[PDB]
Amino acid sequence: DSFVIRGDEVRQIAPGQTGKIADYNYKLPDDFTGCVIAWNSNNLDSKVG
Amino acid sequence: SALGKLQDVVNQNAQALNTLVKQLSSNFGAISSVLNDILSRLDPPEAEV
Amino acid sequence: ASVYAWNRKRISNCVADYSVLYNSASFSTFKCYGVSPTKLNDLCFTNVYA
Repeated sequence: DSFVIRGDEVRQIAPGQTGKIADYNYKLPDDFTGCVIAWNSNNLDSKVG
Repeated sequence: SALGKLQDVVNQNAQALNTLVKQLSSNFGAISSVLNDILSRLDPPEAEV
Repeated sequence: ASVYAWNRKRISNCVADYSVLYNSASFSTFKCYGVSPTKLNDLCFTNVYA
């Protein structure tokens, strides 16, 4: 499951979290198994304008 | 004290029941001894604990 | 106030909508310890202090 979020919102991609994108964008179950992967993409997903 | 042998058995059984009822008032290290308080205060990841 | 002289305000005799605290994205940290954040609208309190 691939998406792009902010830098402070990476703590919300986790089981048992309270948060904003956890509730209204992307929810993980309490019995979730797997790995969450995050890396900075300021060189690709950003524009000066 | 003529009938002390029967009264001893009755008192032991009633005291065991009273101890078993009294043990519900202990939280055993949890935040509360009432299940409804935990279920109304906490999210299921920590209410599970 | 500064942290050595932190200001304590009493909160009493009010109905509190904590959903405007949960739904605001302005807070960097919104972390509750003895209570779930979403259950705050369902409970009654006293000795509320900010």
